[PDB]
Order: sequence, then structure tokens, then C-alpha cells
Amino acid sequence: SVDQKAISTIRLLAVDAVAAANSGHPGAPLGLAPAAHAVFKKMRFNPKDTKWINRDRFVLSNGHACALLYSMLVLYGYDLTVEDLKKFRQLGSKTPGHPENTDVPGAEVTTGPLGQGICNGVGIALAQAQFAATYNKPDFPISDSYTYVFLGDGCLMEGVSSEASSLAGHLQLGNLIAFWDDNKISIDGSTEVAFTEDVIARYKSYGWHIVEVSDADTDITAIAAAIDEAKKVTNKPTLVRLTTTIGFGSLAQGTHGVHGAPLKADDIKQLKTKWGFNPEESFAVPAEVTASYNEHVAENQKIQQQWNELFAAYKQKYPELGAELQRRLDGKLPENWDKALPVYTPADAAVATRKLSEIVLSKIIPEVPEIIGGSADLTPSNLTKAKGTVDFQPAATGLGDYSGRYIRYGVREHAMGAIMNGIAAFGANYKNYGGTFLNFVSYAAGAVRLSALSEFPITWVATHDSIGLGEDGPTHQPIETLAHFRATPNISVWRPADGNETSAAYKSAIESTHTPHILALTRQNLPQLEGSSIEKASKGGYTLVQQDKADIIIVATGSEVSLAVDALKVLEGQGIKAGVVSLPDQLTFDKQSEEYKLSVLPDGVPILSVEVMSTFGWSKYSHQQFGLNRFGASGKAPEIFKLFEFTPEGVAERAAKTVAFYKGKDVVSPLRSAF
Amino acid sequence: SVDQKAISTIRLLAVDAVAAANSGHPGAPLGLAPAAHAVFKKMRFNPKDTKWINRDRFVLSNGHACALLYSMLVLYGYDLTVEDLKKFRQLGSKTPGHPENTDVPGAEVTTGPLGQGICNGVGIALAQAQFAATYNKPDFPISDSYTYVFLGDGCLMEGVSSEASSLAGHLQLGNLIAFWDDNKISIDGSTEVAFTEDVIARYKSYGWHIVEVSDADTDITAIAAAIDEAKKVTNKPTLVRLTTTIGFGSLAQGTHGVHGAPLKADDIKQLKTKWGFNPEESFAVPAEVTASYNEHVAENQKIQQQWNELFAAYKQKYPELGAELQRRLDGKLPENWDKALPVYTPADAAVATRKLSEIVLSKIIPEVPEIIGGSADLTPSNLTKAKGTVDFQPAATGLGDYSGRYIRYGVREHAMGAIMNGIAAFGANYKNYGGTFLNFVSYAAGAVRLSALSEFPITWVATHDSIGLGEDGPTHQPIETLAHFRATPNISVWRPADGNETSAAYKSAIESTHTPHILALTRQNLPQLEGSSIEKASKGGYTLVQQDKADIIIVATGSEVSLAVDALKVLEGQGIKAGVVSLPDQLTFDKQSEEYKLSVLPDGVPILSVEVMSTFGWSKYSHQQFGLNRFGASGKAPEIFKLFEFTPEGVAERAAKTVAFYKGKDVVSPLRSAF
Ligand SMILES: Cc1ncc(C[n+]2c([C@](O)(CO)[C@@H](O)[C@H](O)COP(=O)(O)O)sc(CCOP(=O)(O)OP(=O)(O)O)c2C)c(N)n1
Ligand SMILES: Cc1ncc(C[n+]2c([C@](O)(CO)[C@@H](O)[C@H](O)COP(=O)(O)O)sc(CCOP(=O)(O)OP(=O)(O)O)c2C)c(N)n1
Ligand SMILES: [Ca+2]
Ligand SMILES: [Ca+2]
Repeated sequence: SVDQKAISTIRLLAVDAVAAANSGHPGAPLGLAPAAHAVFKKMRFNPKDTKWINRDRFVLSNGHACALLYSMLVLYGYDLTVEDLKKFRQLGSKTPGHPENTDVPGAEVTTGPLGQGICNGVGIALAQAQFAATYNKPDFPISDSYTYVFLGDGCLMEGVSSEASSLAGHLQLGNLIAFWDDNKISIDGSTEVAFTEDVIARYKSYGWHIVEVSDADTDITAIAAAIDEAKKVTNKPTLVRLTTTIGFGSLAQGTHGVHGAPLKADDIKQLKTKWGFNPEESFAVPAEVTASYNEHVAENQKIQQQWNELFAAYKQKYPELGAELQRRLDGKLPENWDKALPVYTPADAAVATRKLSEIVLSKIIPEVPEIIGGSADLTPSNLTKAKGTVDFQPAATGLGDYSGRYIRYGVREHAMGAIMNGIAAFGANYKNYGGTFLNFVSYAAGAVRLSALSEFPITWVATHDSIGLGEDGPTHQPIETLAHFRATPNISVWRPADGNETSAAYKSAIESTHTPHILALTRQNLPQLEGSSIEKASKGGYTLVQQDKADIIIVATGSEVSLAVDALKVLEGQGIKAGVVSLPDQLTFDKQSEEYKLSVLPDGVPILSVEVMSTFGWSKYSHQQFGLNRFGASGKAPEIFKLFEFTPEGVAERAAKTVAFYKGKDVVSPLRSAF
Repeated sequence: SVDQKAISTIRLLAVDAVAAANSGHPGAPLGLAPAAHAVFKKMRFNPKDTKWINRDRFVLSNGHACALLYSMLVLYGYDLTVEDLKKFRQLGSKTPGHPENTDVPGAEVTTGPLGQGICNGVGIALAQAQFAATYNKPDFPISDSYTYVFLGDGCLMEGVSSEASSLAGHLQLGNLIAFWDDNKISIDGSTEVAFTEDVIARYKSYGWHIVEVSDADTDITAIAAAIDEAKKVTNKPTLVRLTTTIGFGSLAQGTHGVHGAPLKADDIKQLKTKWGFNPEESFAVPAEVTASYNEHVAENQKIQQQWNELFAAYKQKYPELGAELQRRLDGKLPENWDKALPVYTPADAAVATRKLSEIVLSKIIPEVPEIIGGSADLTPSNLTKAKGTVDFQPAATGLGDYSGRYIRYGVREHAMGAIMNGIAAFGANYKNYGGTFLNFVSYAAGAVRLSALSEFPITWVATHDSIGLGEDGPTHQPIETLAHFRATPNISVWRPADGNETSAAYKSAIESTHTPHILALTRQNLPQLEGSSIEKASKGGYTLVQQDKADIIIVATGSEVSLAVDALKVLEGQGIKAGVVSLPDQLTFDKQSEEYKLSVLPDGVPILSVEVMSTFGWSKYSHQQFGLNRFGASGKAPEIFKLFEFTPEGVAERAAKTVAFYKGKDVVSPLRSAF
């Protein structure tokens, strides 16, 4: 049959790709080829339009199996060829060793770190439900797509997938259909050594529907039927148990050895001969298979053509919603949306930046429908919900609706991070956010790093940023956290000092298309600064207090900018003239012109940094660094600041020592370097 | 009854502590006081000897409820008083806002970050099982203790607890007894908004035993009976469902408001009056309660007295095992154990540091019985198992035994990290380790940071440290990871360059008593260096190649030390004389004398760092930094190094530019500072 030939083609493309690289993972591709064939036949997609908003999405959560994904994409005529497969795992190729959404056409997300993809699928499905609830009308099914996820035993062991699966079950996400590659093998051998739980019983406990396919090595009829069954269960996500043989067909099938290394050449020969292929040929693509796959593409393209006409008719009947939808699909925010951002003056009261953040969200959520977000069980602490909005919940619960805009993530930071990545991956200009304490963003590092690598414009609303939180103590107080994320490529880490800077931080976060944002926000009140503005703070770093005859410049962030300003006054009494720089985002600052950066951090003057966290990174911008490189303490916050000498007098003392240290020395900007 | 009076005393101490601080969490302490009373009555412990090795352990995983724990410890006469309770959450007190093992007598571990404590309890129970299997003999129950854990809904939502609970069920840890505070309230309100899974069904799916206590607000008889029942089930960990009212007794009981803020003064008055206490009095301790608790302490002390005699008789009957046990309880490694560390010369072959690590483990595991460890499903990749050792498994499985020394953690990095903390917390000199790829240590950041704060000598065997891993690509290649952990207080981050440095890294990791270690190890082969030794590498940083007329010093780590040595030769052809410093651990180096450090990084010479990861931190040790501050690539590793110019010629070019940049400038050691 042509179906059998397609499955063999997929298997052998994957095996040949691994062989050519002499690197990679043939086992799961061999075991999952029947399921991949069956699922892609059911999926609606256009290889010539990867961004069609009503496509079904596929996610390979077991990303090491990517030779399988690449084979599917090649066979279906995505912008990926057999020549690209021949360059699997080679420097600069479109077929990297794990899938990357930036590099691989048809890769929705970046996987390889286990557990992430299933959570991303939960986010894609969450977004689809929210999107459909927002736009669909009678006779206008603008959004009705499914989210298909493959995952393995490793993904099921990772706690992040438990978090997302509990939440997905709670959210009754009926358009999510996940497939477990039940092959009883991981790197350390049999799952009997470490993973003997009743997975199916666990998934039932989350409120998932289950379909079991006992012979997923061959029974594509049953896999197709499982999809049909899952589509009938509209109020539960479905887990399809695919009982497979890892490395099916290999001499080494059913062993850990077939997981992660190239097959022996003689093994590949016997694979080919028993499936009717030429053992002397590699990268074979039978034209029958191409033809069959092209038929399905042509049908899908006619479906998209009809969808485009549905969308045109929608814009006629619902002109307001239609224009909104068009704008979002064009990747554009509402015209002048940023006029809603709050602006402050130095005459306004002190406000904590967590509260300033609440106020921003309250103003911009009504203006920008593509903003949705939530908190990991810290809503009244992070202040992440705009009053009068509705929670994202299935209406059956009575607790919200799918048109809602506020997500109750529960105590699930890591899954929140990966779900945010999925919401961004859905597209339609979603600008989504997630609240927790800054110190517990670290629980989600696996996902945060992938936000950066994947270039997704997600936002962490990361409150309680420092020892300023006080009594909860050192288990809650960040030290290393900003250094960690600033050291990660492509993360904007905003630490706004006041009202105007907080609005600039949100302007950046919402306008972002390729850079995730972390907004480090305070528990404690901070004054409105003389000299701040959205305009200046949007440069990432700016001169707050200019002093043309400066003996020293103090560069600071967040809560320490006000401290620097108070230190300037103490220094004046000591006969020392200081300037102050505010550096609310180091990444945005770094991206400014060299001349702009030098105007902020000039040659010929010592520069002292002040920030109540790690000094790592700060030598980019300063000659000396006053930071906190030990754990915190449990007490009233002002007493902790006093203990560590983060006081106007403590800063002034260190500034004076810095001036003295450079007396008689030639000083050049920290921005200068040898290469 | 005196039991009722004790429960009221506990509740009111907790409430009064929160009131005095005007900060903290009264809800869970009110709800869990009956269970705490019942559990502590069943527990064997000595308040005057917190380290008795056969004590039952208690862990408060819902660490925000620590006013409850502190109240128990005070009532039982630990080294914690009512005067300390009056200083709850105050700077410098012994009653911080979350429990810290370093500061609080009777706090086994540091909790507050949700999910950690239950995992720590899994580790304490794992250690107890391994310890008992190692030492117990007929008529000599040296170890027979239980591990009691309280946890809440937040802990159950955190994925780390799912990981550890799956593993604990697999491991049949019958001496683990956990209690879920089933109060249906978290910070965002009812658990109906985010947490509607069938928890009990999930725990059954892991292989746990369940006991339900439907009225845990009052039914201490049933709580005691649940413990007795759990003790009869010797091959399953038990979850006891405690259905409680959060804030029981408060006017605001059963609401999120009672979770996390002080009660109103009038509320506290009515609590006191209805429980028979004086509403005008705070911190009341009825002498009846003290007496009752003292009876139980006296009985426990007689049990420990008898245990000491059992131990003396054990040493007579089993002199070898007895001496080993004594040595371990004294906190001492075997005399001259380090003579087993492998030593290399420059004539020996190149070896990857992952393989050098395997060889070290193979030599030291037979010499040091208190070493146990495992891998998160990367055993044949991390090379963490010594040939001929047995896995830690219940004997019923046929796959290992509790006397085993190698743990199959599965794909569970975060739980592995927290379980390691529990194994360390058990005591008996356990020196335990966990393998994964360095990039996925980040999945466990929540636990790693707590290793540092808790001062536990755990070790991560963190292989595949860089772009040197090659084809798996940027989702696997660390960039930010060393900077993150180096920026965390109290983490030794070893990146050994060769055989001798790898032995020094293990010497440090195994000798540690208060500092967690991460060993960053290579996939790829590295040469044995001329000038390396265990002695010199044990200083953390040392001069590898001394050049008395150096134009530049190159400081490097790990795989980049050999690169620096090759660059020195290129530079010689350009007329530039270089020295080389190897910096295998920045923390150990920092702890050396100022004079020693200056001998390695002197004044008067430019210093260039080379390490294929983030440049953050490196300005502590260098004037210019050559690092990698972008994500990696999927390709053959040497091609990636060439792409990024981490080649002898690329390093030499940057060294020459550094020399030129400082021509005519006065250069002082990067170790100098203004304050
Ligand atoms: C978060 C996390 N932890 C560990 C891994 C490591 N790991 C993964 C990889 O990294 C591939 O993605 C490794 O196969 C590396 O390629 C090996 O590197 P070398 O030893 O050749 O140098 S895959 C994996 C477990 C696979 O178990 P599964 O049951 O999920 O998959 P299958 O049924 O065996 O196909 C495990 C445990 C990961 N990818 N993500
Ligand atoms: C990993 C992690 N994530 C979030 C939290 C935050 N959180 C915790 C805390 O941090 C205390 O430990 C917060 O109560 C902060 O003290 C609040 O700070 P402010 O707003 O007053 O400034 S507790 C918690 C959820 C509690 O749900 P549970 O059901 O576990 O506990 P209970 O039955 O309500 O007692 C949640 C969600 C955490 N501790 N650990
Ligand atoms: Ca598997
Ligand atoms: Ca609760």
C-alpha cells in the first residue's frame, strides 16, 4: 500500500539523515513513523503558508526525534529539502540536531529540553480556545484548529509536564490531542528501573480522556480512529497511548542502544531490503509517496482558500472585529495604543513598581485585546489582574469563560513559562505575560531560556525583586537572578525605578516581536524621580542627573536609583559632585548607538554601580561595583538595607573611596574594549 | 483535655508570633496544629541532640507555615525559646520568616520555596533506607526511623513534587509518611480556580498508600491511627489526606485572607476566649502542656540512651562496620582516602573530563562508603556509575537493593537536586552526587540555590559543558549557566581542564561539609597539561605557565586552558610572551590569601580571560574577556569552535589587541578594588 510505503520512506529518511551526520537519534523516529504518517494525514496545514492562523499545530516534544519531523516536512513540501536532510546536524544547516522555530520551517516551537513541547502545546491550545471565543460567530468558525503533540517517557518524567497536564485538564482543553510514545525505553534502559507509575491512571486523575493503541507499530487505522474519538470529547484533552517498539525494524529494536546513536550500516541495509527499498540507496523518496502527500496538501490549500473567503465575509458582517483580527494577523498593535500608558511627575506620590505595573495593565488591557496573562498563584501579590476582567476558564465551571483574559496558573512557574511560549507561538500578535516573584522565575529557567532562543515576546511580571521584600527572608530574596537572565542572550531584563520607567518597560515588552522580557518589580514604595520619562527610559539607560563637572557617576537600577540620588546629596556635603545614570534595561541600552552609550557613560570619570544584587555583569558599565553577593535576611526591609550599608551614607562612602582610588589615574569609559 | 490545651497553645503561639511581627502566615498553622501535635507525639527525637542519627525526621514543606514549626520546637525545649518567637521575622532572629537549617535548631532543611520539602523528605527517606540496609544486622536495628512531611496544595502543584513522588513510589519508600493539608485554599482563592485534579488518584498511580482523615480539625485519634496504618505498609510511601479548615477558629477561617497576613486584634481575642485562654495575654505556655511534652521528651531520651548502648554492642559484635559507622557519625572521611584519587602526567593520553570523572568515581566509591549518587537518565552519557556497583532499588523489584549505591533518578533533574539535599540532610557524612548535562542543571535551579543557602555538600556531575558537545546544538549548549551558579553565594563551580584538575575537583567536592559543588565536565577529549597537579589545582586558581617577562597573562578554565597554551605558542611567533593561569574553581580561588591570589594575577600585566561561555564574572580576574555571549550551533564541535574563533590564532589575535590596548597605560591587578 502507499501508506505502508510512506511509513517506510519516513523511517528510512530519518535513519539515513542520522547515518549521514554520524550523529543523532534513530529510535523514536522508527517507532513513531506510523503515528506521524496518520496524524499528518488528519492535520490541516499549508506547507506554502506556515502562518495560516487556522492550521492544526504539531509539536514534537521529544525533540531528539527531530529526524522524524524533518522527514515529514520534506515529504510535504515545506521549505526544507532532501538536500537539507543530508546536512542534518551540520553547521549552518536548516536541520539542526533539535528543532528550532527560528531556523526550521514548520517547527512551531524549539524542543530538545524534555517536557517543554507538551507544555507549549497546552499554550497553543489555550491560545486557540481564547482566540476562538473572542472571534468566532454563528456561521463563522474563524478558529477551530487542533493541537497535536508527540511526547515520550522523558517528557512524562519531567515535572513541568505534570504541571501543564494538571492545568490543561482543569481547563478542559478539548482541542489538545497528545500522543505518548509508550516504548518502555529511555537512556538508562528499561523504564522499569525508574518509571513504573501508572501513567494512564495519572492522566485520568487530571481529567484527561484516554485512548489506547496497543499496536502502534502497524495499526494506523486505530491511530486515525483515536484522533476521531478525541475530537468527539470536546471538554477534555486526550492522551493517546501509542504502544511502540523503539527502533522498530532495526536489529537493535527495543533497546536503549537504538535511542541515541547511528545504526550500523548492515542494520540499515536489512531495513531497506525488508521494506522493499534499495540497500545501496540513501534518501529515497518514492514518487507515489510524494503524490499521496501532495493530494493532502492540495486539499488543505483548498480548505485555506475557503477560510480566506470566510474571513472576507466575516469582515463584511463584523467590521470592527474583522479589522481587529486583520490588524493582529498583520502583526501590528493598535495605532497609538501607547497613549494609554500612564505618565507621572515628580509631584506624584511614591508607588511600588508592582502597583505601577497593575496600573499599566489596567490601562493597556482594554486598549490591546491581544494582551492576556496570569499569575502562578500570586495574583493579589504580583497585582497582575485588571479589575473587571474575566478569568480564562471553561464556562462549564462557572468561574470564567474561554473569552477571558486572566489565567490562574496555580503554583506552576515552569509550566507557566512554557505555556507562555506556546501562546506566543500561536501567533495572532498575542502579547502574553506571567506573574511570580522574581526569585521563583528561577523555577522556570528551562522555559525562560527557550523564550530567548525561540525569540518569543513573552513577559514575566517578576515582583518582590530584592531584599526590599523584607520579612519573607533569604529563600525569597533574589541575589543571582538578574545576572543569570542578563547573561542569557536575548533577554530584556527591565528593573524600572518609578512610574515613567515602568511605563517604558511595558512599552518595550508589548512592542516586542523577538525578545522576551522580565520586569523586575518592587514590593516596596519608590518615589517618582526628577528627570525620568518614558522617552528617556525607552533607551534602556539614560542620564538622570547630568553633572558637567562630575567627580563620579553613579549608575543604578530600580530601587537603587532613588538611593543614588540621595547619595548625590550626601556627596555634595563632602565636596564631591556626582551624576546619576538610570539603567532600567541593559539589553536595550546595549542596542543603542556607541555615541549614545558614551553620552551616558563617558570617558574621563569614575563610574560606580549600585544594585542590591549580584555584581556580575556590572563591569560592562562601571569601574567599581557596590552590590550584594551574599544571601539576604529575614527582617523589616529598611533594617536589611541598613545592615548591608545600602544607605545614602554607605553609597557615598564607597563613591568617595572610588574617587580616591582613581586620583592620578587615566580613566576611560567601561564601554571601551580591546576587541 | 491536655491534648486540646496543647493544640490551642500551638495555635495561639503561632498567631501571637505573626501578630508581634505584623507579618507572616497564620492560616496553615491554625489548620495543622492538631496534626502537628499528633505527629510530634509519635516522633522519636531529642531536643538536646538534634543530630541523633536514629531520630524520626520532620519536614515542613509548606514552609510559610513555620510559626507552627517554631511553636513545636519551643514547646518541646529545643534551643529555641518564647523570646525567640517574639522576634519572629525580625532581623538576626532564630525565627526567620521561612525555616533555615543553618539558623533554626530542629529545622532539618530550608523550606519556603514550594515543593522542595517533600522532595527533601524523599531524600531523607532514601538515605535512611540505604543506611539501614548498609548497617542493620539481626538484633541490631541501628536505623529504623521514619520521615514525616507536611505539605500543602502549592507543594502539590509544583512539578518538582510530582517528580519526587513518582520516584518515591517506584522506590517503595515505606518509611516516608506525608500529610497533605487539604484545605482547598491557596493565595488566588479556592483551589477550584486552578487545582481540580484528583490528587488521591494521582498518588495511587505512583504506588503510594492513602489514608484519609475527613475531620483533621479535631480528630487527632484518626491522625494517630493513620500513622499506625502507614507504618504497617512497609513497601509504599503513604499520603495522609488531612481535610482541614485554613485558619481554623478565626473569624476569617476558610478564606485566602487568613493564608498570609496577620489576624485582626479582635479575631485573636475571640480565639483566646473560646479556647479558654486570656485575651489580654500573648505567648502563653500552660505548664500542663510543657509537662506533657516533657514526658514524651524524657521517653525519647531513654530510647536514645538505649540506642547508644545498642551501638556500643554493635561495635563489639561487628568491629569493622562499627568503626566505619563511628567515623561517619564523627563527620570524618576515611584516613588518607584521597590516596585513591587518580594522578596523571603530561605523557598520558587525552581524556574527556566526563571520562576522568568516571575513573575517579571508580577509584573512590570502593574507598568511601558514604558516597552514593546517580543520574537523571544520563548514566551512559555522564559516566556516573562505577562498574560492579548495585543500583539502589527495593529488592522486591529484582533490579537492585537498598544497600545499592547508584540511583536511577529518571528524567527528573529538579527532584534529583532536592533529593540530594535530603540525602545530605540525613547526615552520617553522606557525600552524594547527581549527574545531568550542565545545561539541564538549570531545570533544578530551585533546589541548587537551596543547596547553597542550606550549606549542603552535594555534587552535580554536570557533563557536556559547552559548544564542545557539538551536534545536539544550542538547546543543549550552556552559555549563561556557569555565570548563574557562580553568582549564587556558596557554590563551588569546578571546570577542570585535565586529569589532575578533575581529581582536585573531586577532592574538594567530597571533603566539603558546607558548600555544594558543580563539576562542569566535557564531552570531548582534552590533553593532560604540563604543570597541572592535584596540589596546585586544589588552590582553585594557579599559575600553569609562569612567564617572568609576560606581556600578557591568559586566564582560562576547562577546555580553554589547552587552547590558551596553544595560543601562547602562536603569540611567541608574534614576539609576545604570555603566561597561563588555570582557574578551575573561582570560589576556592577567592578563598585563598590575598598574597596567593596576587601571585597568580599580579599587578603590571594585562590579563585576558578565555572561556567559551558568558563573560559575566570574569572581570574579577581579567582586564579583557574573550567569551561566548550568544547561543551556540548544531554541528561538529571543532567547526563550532572555528566559527566563533576559539582557536589558537583567534585567542592570539585578541591577546595581541589586549597588549596594544594597554600600551602606555598603568595596569593593576583585577583583584584590586576601591572598597
Ligand atoms: C531536560 C532534559 N534532560 C535530559 C535530557 C537528555 N536526554 C536526551 C538527549 O539530550 C537528546 O535530547 C540525549 O539523547 C543526548 O543527545 C545524548 O548525548 P550523547 O550522550 O550522545 O553525547 S533524550 C533523553 C531520554 C530519552 O527518553 P525518552 O523515553 O523520552 O525517549 P526515547 O523513547 O528513548 O526516544 C534524555 C534524558 C534532555 N534532552 N532534556
Ligand atoms: C516556588 C514558590 N512559588 C511561589 C511561592 C509563593 N507563595 C507563598 C509565599 O511566598 C510564602 O512562602 C507568599 O505567601 C508570600 O509570603 C506573599 O508575600 P506578600 O504578598 O505578603 O508580599 S505561599 C503560596 C501558596 C500557598 O498555598 P498552599 O495551599 O500551599 O498554602 P495554604 O494552605 O494557603 O497555607 C505561594 C504561591 C513560593 N513560596 N514558592
Ligand atoms: Ca521512551
Ligand atoms: Ca492550601
